[PDB]
Formats: sequence, C-alpha cells, structure tokens
Amino acid sequence: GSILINLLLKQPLIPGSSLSLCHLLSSSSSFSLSALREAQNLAFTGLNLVARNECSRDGDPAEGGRRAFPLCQLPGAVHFLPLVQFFIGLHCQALQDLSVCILEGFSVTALSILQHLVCHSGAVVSLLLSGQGQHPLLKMLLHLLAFSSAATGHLQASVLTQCLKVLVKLAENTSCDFLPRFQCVFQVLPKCLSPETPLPSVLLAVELLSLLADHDQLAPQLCSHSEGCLLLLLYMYITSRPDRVALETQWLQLEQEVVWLLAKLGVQSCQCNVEVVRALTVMLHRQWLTVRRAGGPPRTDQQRRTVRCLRDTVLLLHGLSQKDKLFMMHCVEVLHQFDQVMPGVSMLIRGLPDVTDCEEAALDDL
Amino acid sequence: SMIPALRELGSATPEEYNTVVQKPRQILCQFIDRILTDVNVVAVELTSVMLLDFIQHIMKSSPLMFVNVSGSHEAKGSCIEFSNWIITRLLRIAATPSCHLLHKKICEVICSLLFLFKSKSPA
Repeated sequence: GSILINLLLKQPLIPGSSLSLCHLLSSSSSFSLSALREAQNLAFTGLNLVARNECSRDGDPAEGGRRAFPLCQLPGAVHFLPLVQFFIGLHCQALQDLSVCILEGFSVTALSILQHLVCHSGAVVSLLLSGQGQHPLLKMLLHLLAFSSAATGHLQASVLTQCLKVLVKLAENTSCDFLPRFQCVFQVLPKCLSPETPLPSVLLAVELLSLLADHDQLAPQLCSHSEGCLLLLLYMYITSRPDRVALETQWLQLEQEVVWLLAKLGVQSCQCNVEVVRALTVMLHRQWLTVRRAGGPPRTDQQRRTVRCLRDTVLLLHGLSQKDKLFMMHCVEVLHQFDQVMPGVSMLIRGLPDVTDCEEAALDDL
Repeated sequence: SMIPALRELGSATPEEYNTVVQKPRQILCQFIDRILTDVNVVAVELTSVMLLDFIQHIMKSSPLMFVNVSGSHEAKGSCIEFSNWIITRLLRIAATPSCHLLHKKICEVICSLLFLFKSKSPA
C-alpha cells in the first residue's frame, strides 16, 4: 500500500521512546560493525522501492484467489525484514543469556515496524508461506513470545503483546495449510493466557484463541488435554481480573472476543468445555450491569459492544442449552447468579428493535 | 401437503424422517418454482406476496420442515439442498429488475429460514 510507505516513514508508531523509523533503516546501534551497515543500506533500498510506490496501484488488482483483498504485495517490504532481524533476535540472544533495556527499545520498535509490514504487505507473508526453520524471523519471534510470558519484566509486558499480535494478524490471511505452521504457536500460547502474563498480551491472547478455534489443527489444541484442555485459562481471566488498573473497558473486550470465538466455533461445526458456559453467564451479567444502571441503550459504542456481547451471550447460552443437552447439571452451581441476569436481559433484548427472531427464540429458552 | 405429519417425526427414524419431511418441503418447493419461474408470468408489482408471507409464517410454524432439530446430519444434506433450491428460485427473482423492487418479499421466507437454521443449531 502507498500508506505502507507512509507507515514506514512515520513518527514513532510506538507512543514515545524517541523512536525513528529512519533509525530502523540507519542506526549505528548482530554486532561487529559489518553487514549491519549493509542492512541499513538495504533499508535504504527498500525506501527507494517504497517511494516510487509503483506496486500500490489500483488497489492490488493483480493478486487473486486465497488471501483475497491482499495488502498490495510489496517487494520492498521483504527487504526491510532483514535489518529487523539484526534488531529483534539480538535481544532474543540477550534473552538466551541468563544494557538489555537499550536493546529492548530498539527491539520493540523493530517489532512495531514488523507488524506494519506483515499487516500491509503480500510479501513478508509470502515469507511466512515459505517453509522447517524457514521464515527464521518467526522462529526468533516464537522464542521471544514464549520467554516473554515466562519472565515478567517491564519490557516483557509489551513484547509479548506485540509478538502475539504479529502472529495473529498473519495467521488471519493465511490458508488452512499455512495455519499448520502457526501450529507451533499453540504450545507457547498457553503461558500467555495466565494472569501473570501481561493483560494487553492476554487480550491479544483471547484474539488468537478465537483464531485457533478457526483453525482445524488449533481447535483440537484448544480442547486436547484431559486436564485443563489447554483452554479455560481464558475463561478464568475474564471471571477473575488480575489488573490493578482494572479499567472496566478491558474485561468486556476480553469476554466479547471470547464470545465471538464461541459463536465462531458453533458456526464452524472436558471440565474446560464447562467453564465457558458459566463464564458466559458471568459476562452476560457484567455487560448487563453497565447498561442497567444508566438505563436505556448505549451512550457508548463500547457500551453498544457490551450490549452486543450481552445478546450474543444469551444466544450462545441457548446454543449451549442445546449443547451438552444436560445443561442443567453443570449449570446449577452458578445457576442462581445466571438466573439473576438472564430474564432481565430477556426484557432488554425484547425492547431493542434490532433483536433477531432467532436470537429471540434463544431468549425464549431462558 | 401433510404439514401435520411434517411437524412430528414420530415412528420414523431420522433417515426416513428425511423423506417424510422432504415430501411437504417438496410441495412448498413446487409452489415456489412456478411462482418464480418467470418474473413476467406473474407481475411482481413490487398472490406471490401471499405465498411469500405463507412461507415465512410456515418457517415460524414448522421449524421441522425448514430444518430438523436433531439435524439429521446425513439426511440434512438433502434438506439443505432443498432450501438451496428454494433460494435459487428466489435469487432468480432477485436477479430480475422488476423483482429487485420486490426483493424484501423474496427475503422474508429465506430470512425466517435462516433464523430457523440458527435455532436448530448455530453451525
């Protein structure tokens, strides 16, 4: 995209830290003062290709088939990726070793640039498509993400978020066969969900978990284990919020991503299968409270999204009512808290004109 | 047709329920084919509209006819094919200019059918 060149040359995407994309191309300071000057010259070459912007013409009409509406495949983007390797992966080595902060800032900037490239180019993804150990920058990224969750550092918090987001955005456009690669991320992703991992990383986590349920290999992974299943860590984070900031407009987002995930798992067709239902009840209440006190509809789009998660929760509990037919046995324990929320939201959903007749039958159940 | 027999599976197993229910589904189908065979034969003027209202009301009244609650996995391949035949009739209309103004009438039945499909299962 021409905007991709804009993004390339832009004030530090990351808020603050004095980051210069012009340093992502030309920074004195893997090391040894050789071939990294060459990497900088290569960044300059990508800028040269970027400028002309001949590729981003007529909305990328050439590309077709899978990954439809592909971000204009950009040769220059592939070139930028190598210098990023000198950056992100170096800290990964520092990470391998039992200062680092200076490296972490450059690494975070490099990850941001990598995110932009991955999002807006059809080439860096073609690199993902190449496959293993191919796309070695992904191996470096995967190492960092797994380690980021393990260690809780002020640098660790953000890096986790960023690596997760990169993985997720890429896995989005890729084909099913190409998602069998991202499969490796599934194992490392388990650590990310736990509260100890960054909340912003946990939200991107929920996103990637929805994506997993979209993938055929990732699904089984989401409920593969006899114990846990490797899922319900997500169910537990919405119910119990491990954030001091505890901004209300984050837990709703987590639960809403998870609810979209559940509806998607339904459409696409343990004790962990059981936690999603009770957590959906809890969220149905949570989204319910915010609207109930003020009364009437949403004076906030995020409030409208909480209402959407409400309606989706009633519909998804209905699907869950049809699911494991013996819904009541597992429901009873949280049944009082859930029964408090369900029928008032039934009234509220009847009030809105938009509510569907199918959502209405779902509502009818409870 | 035998809307009452369609309402209940009864003694029939899912596979035989497939035929027992496809029959009256096929009756609705036959009604639809002639209705949407030609936009000219029947002036859209937008009664076919009465038939569409009957189709939506029938979606509401007989979800079993639209989609089996059990799902009949193996059997449904046919129920889905039949609903797709009906929707093909509808699309032909929605393709026509004169019937493009009468689109909502074509939609009502299909939208109720989608509501029913979700009701039986979200998938």
